[PDB]
Amino acid sequence: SSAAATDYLLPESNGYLEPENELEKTFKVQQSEIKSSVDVSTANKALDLSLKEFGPYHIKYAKNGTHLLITGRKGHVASMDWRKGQLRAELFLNETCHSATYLQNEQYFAVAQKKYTFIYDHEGTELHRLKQHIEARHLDFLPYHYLLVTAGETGWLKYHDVSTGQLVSELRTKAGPTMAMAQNPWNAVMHLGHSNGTVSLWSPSMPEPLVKLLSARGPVNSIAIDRSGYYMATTGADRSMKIWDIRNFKQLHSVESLPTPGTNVSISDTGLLALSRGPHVTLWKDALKLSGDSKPCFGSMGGNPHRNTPYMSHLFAGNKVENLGFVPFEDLLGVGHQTGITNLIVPGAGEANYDALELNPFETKKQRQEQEVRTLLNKLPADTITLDPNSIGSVDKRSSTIRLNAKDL
Amino acid sequence: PIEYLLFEEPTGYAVFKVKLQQDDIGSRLKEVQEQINDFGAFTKLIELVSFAPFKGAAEALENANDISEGLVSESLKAILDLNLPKASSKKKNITLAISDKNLGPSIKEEFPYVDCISNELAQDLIRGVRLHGEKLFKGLQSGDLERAQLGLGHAYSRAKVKFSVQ
Amino acid sequence: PPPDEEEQLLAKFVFGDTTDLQENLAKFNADFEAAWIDSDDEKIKVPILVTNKTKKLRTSYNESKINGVHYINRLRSQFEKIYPRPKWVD
Amino acid sequence: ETNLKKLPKLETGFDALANKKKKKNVLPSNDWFTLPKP
Amino acid sequence: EHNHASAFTRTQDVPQTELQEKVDQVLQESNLANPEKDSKFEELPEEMRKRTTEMRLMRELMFREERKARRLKKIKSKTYRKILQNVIINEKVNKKNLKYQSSAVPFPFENREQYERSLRMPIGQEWTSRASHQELIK
Amino acid sequence: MKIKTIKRSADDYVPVKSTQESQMPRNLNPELHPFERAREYTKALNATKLERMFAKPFVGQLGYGHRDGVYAIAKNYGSLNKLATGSADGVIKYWNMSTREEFVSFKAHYGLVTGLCVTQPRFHDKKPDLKSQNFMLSCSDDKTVKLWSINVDDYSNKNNEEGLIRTFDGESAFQGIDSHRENSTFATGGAKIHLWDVNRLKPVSDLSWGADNITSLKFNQNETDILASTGSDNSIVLYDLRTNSPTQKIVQTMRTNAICWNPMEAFNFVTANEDHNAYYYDMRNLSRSLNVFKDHVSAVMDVDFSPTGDEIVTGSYDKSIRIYKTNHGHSREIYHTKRMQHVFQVKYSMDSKYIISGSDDGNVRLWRSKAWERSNVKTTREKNKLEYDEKLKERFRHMPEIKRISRHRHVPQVIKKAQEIKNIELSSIKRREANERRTRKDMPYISERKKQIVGTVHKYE
Amino acid sequence: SKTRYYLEQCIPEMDDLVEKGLFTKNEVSLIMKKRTDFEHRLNSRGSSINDYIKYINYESNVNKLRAKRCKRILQVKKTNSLSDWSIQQRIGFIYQRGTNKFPQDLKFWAMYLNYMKARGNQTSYKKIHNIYNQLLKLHPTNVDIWISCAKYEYEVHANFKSCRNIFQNGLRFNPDVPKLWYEYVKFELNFITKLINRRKVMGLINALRGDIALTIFDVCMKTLGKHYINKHKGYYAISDSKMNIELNKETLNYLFSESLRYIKLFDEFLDLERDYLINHVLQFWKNDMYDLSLRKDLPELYLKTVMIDITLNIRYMPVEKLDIDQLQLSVKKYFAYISKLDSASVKSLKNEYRSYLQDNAEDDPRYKILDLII
RNA sequence: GGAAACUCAAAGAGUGCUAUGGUAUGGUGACGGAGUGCGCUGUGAACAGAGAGCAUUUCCGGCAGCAGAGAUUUCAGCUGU
Repeated sequence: SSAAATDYLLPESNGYLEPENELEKTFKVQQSEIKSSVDVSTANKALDLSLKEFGPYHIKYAKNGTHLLITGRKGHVASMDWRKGQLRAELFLNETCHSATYLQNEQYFAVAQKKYTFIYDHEGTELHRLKQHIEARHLDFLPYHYLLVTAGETGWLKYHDVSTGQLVSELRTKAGPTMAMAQNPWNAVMHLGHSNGTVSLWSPSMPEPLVKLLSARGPVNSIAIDRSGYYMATTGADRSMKIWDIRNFKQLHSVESLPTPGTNVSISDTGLLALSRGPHVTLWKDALKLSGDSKPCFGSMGGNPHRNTPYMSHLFAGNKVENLGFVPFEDLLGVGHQTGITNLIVPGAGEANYDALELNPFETKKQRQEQEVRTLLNKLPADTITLDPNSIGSVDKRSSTIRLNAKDL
Repeated sequence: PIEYLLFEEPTGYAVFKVKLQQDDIGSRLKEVQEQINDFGAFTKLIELVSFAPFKGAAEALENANDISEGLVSESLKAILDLNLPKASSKKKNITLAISDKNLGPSIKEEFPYVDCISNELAQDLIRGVRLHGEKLFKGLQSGDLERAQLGLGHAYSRAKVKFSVQ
Repeated sequence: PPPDEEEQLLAKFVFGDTTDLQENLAKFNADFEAAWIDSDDEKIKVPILVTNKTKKLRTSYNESKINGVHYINRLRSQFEKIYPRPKWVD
Repeated sequence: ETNLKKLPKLETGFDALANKKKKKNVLPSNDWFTLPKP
Repeated sequence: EHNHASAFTRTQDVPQTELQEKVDQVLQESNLANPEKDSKFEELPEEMRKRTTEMRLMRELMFREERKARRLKKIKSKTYRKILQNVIINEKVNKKNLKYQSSAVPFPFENREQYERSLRMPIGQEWTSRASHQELIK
Repeated sequence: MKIKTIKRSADDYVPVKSTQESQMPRNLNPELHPFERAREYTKALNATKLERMFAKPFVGQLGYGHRDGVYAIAKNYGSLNKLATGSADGVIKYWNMSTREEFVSFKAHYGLVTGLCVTQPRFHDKKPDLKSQNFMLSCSDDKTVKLWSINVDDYSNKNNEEGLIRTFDGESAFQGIDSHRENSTFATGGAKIHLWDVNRLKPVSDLSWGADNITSLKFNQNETDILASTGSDNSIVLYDLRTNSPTQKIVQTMRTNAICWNPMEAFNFVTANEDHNAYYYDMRNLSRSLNVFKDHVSAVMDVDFSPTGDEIVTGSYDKSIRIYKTNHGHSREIYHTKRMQHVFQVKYSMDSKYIISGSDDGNVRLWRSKAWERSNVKTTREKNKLEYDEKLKERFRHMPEIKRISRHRHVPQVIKKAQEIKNIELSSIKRREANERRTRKDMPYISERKKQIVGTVHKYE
Repeated sequence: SKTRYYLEQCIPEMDDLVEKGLFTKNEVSLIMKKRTDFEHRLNSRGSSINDYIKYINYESNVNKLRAKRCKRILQVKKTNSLSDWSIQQRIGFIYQRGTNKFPQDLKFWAMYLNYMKARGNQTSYKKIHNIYNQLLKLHPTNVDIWISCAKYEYEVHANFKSCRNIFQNGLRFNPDVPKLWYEYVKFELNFITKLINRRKVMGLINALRGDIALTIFDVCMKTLGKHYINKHKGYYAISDSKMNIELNKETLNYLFSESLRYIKLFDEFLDLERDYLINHVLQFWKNDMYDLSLRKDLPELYLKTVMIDITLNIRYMPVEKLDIDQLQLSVKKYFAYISKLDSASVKSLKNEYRSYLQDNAEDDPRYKILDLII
């Protein structure tokens, strides 16, 4: 009761956009019209970098939205403070880079290069060349566990402890190259998507996948998980988006026959669903729900209110988008594409009320230092990763549920 | 129990109220000996309840001589009678922490319900409030304490030596 | 439940209302018919929903054919919102 | 009763000091021991 | 707890200044314990309507305990007047984290439902309010 | 179309003036804070590891000890830091435990000073000056009880004939002494237990059950007129001083070395005896112990209660002391030292934070009752962190990985080897009694709490 | 953090204030973010008593809006629930926190006392006694707090015993400012005037004198003289007998000017025996002051006291029946003064003539008075 | 190696700042204030008190009429609902 009474103390309110008419649909609202309708600070957050010569840019944001990490396909990796004008690493690693991520900070980032994964400090000096992690295409950091997770063209999934420096786990996927990869933020299990149409949920303890789901036909192009750890959207190459229950492993929605295969999905902190099919980005609101009236449609046939039309859409007319990522605590969607970066003002798309002692967008240098030491001190072991997080206080599922009083012994 | 504390100083008299006792048995330990150097933990021990300032350098010199030769002056009588509760004289006296074992008898001669303590616990409480000084007083005195100290030291010395300017 | 002026004054204080502030910033302002009718458009009658460009100048979802003077006014407002009206003409 | 009303009351300046307001403006904004380096 | 050192009374009850002993020897030449000044003002329809000036005079005149007794007398008088398959979960044992769960049910509980109802709420700063955190950790 | 985005505004989150701290907005959503079991498991594990590295319990020995091993100790129950100790060569000493130095020493007797306690002597001709004199009295095997006064510098009220204000005299030796907590009375055990008061030079009453001698004595702390004593016929006798008579006794298997009464429960006491464990007894029903504290490996020499009544300290003949939570029955903590031999006396200081042990090499040593606990005053952030960590270790107490760390100590080689052969002996007798119970017909299930009483006068119905 | 504690202490009153349907959730979130701003500014570093004062003003404004909205929505004047005292309790606690943090601005202490007194029946006079006790403990030398404390407990509660105790304790602490002496003689005259007027009133419906005021007058002269001779000539007595007699003369001038002010504001107490109560100050000033006020310098002061003793019955209106009764007393006074004085003889004659002419058909009896004093 | 600075970062040391919840406001009409009784302080008595405890239906936090109080708002008692 007292923890739930804090919603009075919550400072800000979430954003939205609402149609106020029946002629005014919401998917036909233009980004210039948003930038005219919203304030100058948000209009200046909606950046656009036109970086033409190196390849399509994989985008990545820090877990508070302060730093941006872009990687060109050719060699151009830049870590920057996108909201000031401060870049702190611009390094041209002339072999084909694939992906990057921050580790626990803007102070270290890991890039997946031609073969080996490299780890660079704040100003861009190379700290580590990982001799394992042979061909990564997907990196993701587990921040409460301090684990860099790596998958790619080899059929192997590798968990590497960044703090000690020690390769925690090597797991045979046994299903060829890893086509997609996402992390459950709830329980830190890794959902990998293979060329079978199979998602598999993995933990660094079990050398077998915790679960194998048959998501799609063909391969699995992209996976996204809600931050509540309840829903998972997977796009296959069979032009099929599929919304999955994670906890009970039901299949909630099956949007089949997309016009072209969805190359990316992302889920915001307030539960929007951003699908990207090449030039097009399309966002649905309240699509991750149980009822059949929340199945994401593309039009409402005759004005049906029980059809989830897109919340907003945008067309990147020149190019094909490389990846999607919502900016964490702001109302923006950063999409990285062939000619650089574009933020989109998506009004419903961010937690307005962060917690400032989990992760703070205004944090200072001293706060970064002490929070780094404290989270390093309370780093969770990699063995505590289970399918449910609340299963490390309990008793065994063997060892009879009644305690025994030695008369019965 | 060291309930109240009397700190004499050139600007006047201060009565502090002891909030938390320091350790008696662990009083020589390292953490107990340097908690009186840290101000953030000394303010957990000592709270200021009263400060009667002097009427000037004349009453300052009078009270400096009375404190020097171990007598209770009239301003001392006033501030102690204002601040200390009317305890019993036969059962559980109120405990005042002084720094002068021959000023104690002059305090019990005037207030029989007051037992006075100046042993090592009262000594390091007293030197804690001496070490911090102007920070404990929360801004309530006129005059910088070291400037009044210079004036009172020169006045006390010339009085004690009978310095004549003729 | 009526309003009140004293109640709304100290409510604007308590809730931190800059509404009169923006009103004063917008207000203060630094103070210190036609020569022809053709009689053919009135009896023409256009379709609307046949091409996607004219599909936007409906005011309902049941409009399918409109009168010519109405249709001319719809695309006059549409021209005015493509090219906004400058100040040199009026 | 009017004489009790007009008896001189005890005067302070304390609650007037509570209700006091101010007329204040705002006015604008080597070592002894170091030998001289020749 | 002894009686507090107040500034409304005398913390010694014997005259402590020359002023105090002078005032008390004059006041014992002519005492002012105000039993006379209690019995003088403990005396005072048309008493309600017509006496609207002597009532205000006695209201201004009466002292502290006199006014307390007058309020009690009016209260007592008025109170006397009135009243083929899509999900394949592996069920292998997690031998690496069966050290993060206890071996049996500990002593004071009788079953794991009771014991996990003990463990079900985190006492952390991050998960409770500040007041609830303090109540849980004292 | 109405439209609204997140307006963060930077005045609420980074402060205007530089002198003040930044705002910390909170949001108590479990979505925002995901790993709520693992995170406080690791905080409880780091708290147990921090306790095992902060466990520095030895404060210091006081003085230079004695010459011949400390066999009697008495705290005074009204002052925090004063302690009287007596050795085998007849010397007694009064100690200021703040400065760790003796107020005075006294060649008290010629034999062993076999008991000493402290008094506020209610004379009815003189008036006791308890703000400058402390009083300790002490009995020995040279048939004397002597009462001494000590000059004490604790108040500075005054400015004196310190030692031996009187000398009580018995015909046989004495073995224990304890003073009543009012009314000028004490009691001395020995060849027979006598009651005395500080005015009369002879015993007021002889309160002996039979003609069997008395080895130890303790008065109750509340309900102050109830005495208890240990006789060398393995007997524990209760006396009442209203009836001026013994009350009830029990005979155990082996000999009770000491008693201490619970200062918070007034009818419970703990006995410390020669089979290597302590027994928590209720005065209203002595037919069963209501706890057994088992972890010692040789004869338990002395026991004492915390003044909070919540834990006991227990020093034994294996050269180690042990602290026990009162509801458990196994040791919460063991203190040992290569220099400490045969701890014969243990007291629990009135702070409930330090533990005084008198060994028999001569030394009296201070210890912390909680080893990881420091004695400075604490700001609210560190006090909140410490009690958060205590609650967290409490609710994760039985996880195997933190239980194996909190359970861990370094015990000496002799105590460890005696412990493991004690384990294999007890496991062997449990195996053999299980076999014998499988065969034979009527083998009664005797409780552990009853397994050590051979009998009881004044039977219970 | 403790701002978190205080902010979530603020939540039950707005639970109740949303349940009673006067505020809505979107406006109570606005008052919580303003209150968050204020609580953070209060218990962070670099804090100010103006932060405390602005928080008190904001809480009083939301209290007034709450009362207005209650009268407009529920049409009651209090909901007799939590949300009509919690906010005044909050203001009282902000005051207590501020006076514990900065106990040095008497403006804030007096705003605390004013709000606590004006809270009315809901406060407690022992709660006002507690903050009077700690304020007088911190500032014993500041004398207007003693006057305000005794004025509250006499001019509101009429507690003569406690008021006498307050004045005696204040005069114990600073027996050096004459203002506390004058307010004590004022209180004693007011108390004896109320005593004799309640005697007159009980007579008209159906021993203890100003000698209290004279005794405190006597110790006022003695201790004010002692403290001025100790204040000036401060460190030592290194001064020859010229400077010692110069000092003693000046303390006589100081003390006698204060007694001149004493009689000047003593005359208006005319309901007791004002003649006796002024004549006793006259006879207390008439005696010797160890440095020859009469037989040497301060002869102007001797002439002033002689003029006062002459007109001490002639303190009258233009109806001069007392003058026609005892102007021969003034003539004998002028004769006895001019029998000894040299220039004070002419000064006292011209001054008594000018005073009687200024103060005094009706001009024909005044022509008799002019012929008398010509 | 050198130079520049209202340049950008990474760290170290010292100093400053009431840096003060030993278990957080006087009060979820479950409440507060007033008074009484018990309790407490300096075996019975009177006296002097403290604000530091505990009840309970003794009244008030209902309405006017009316005069009074301070700076048009709040404050203070009589006759009945």
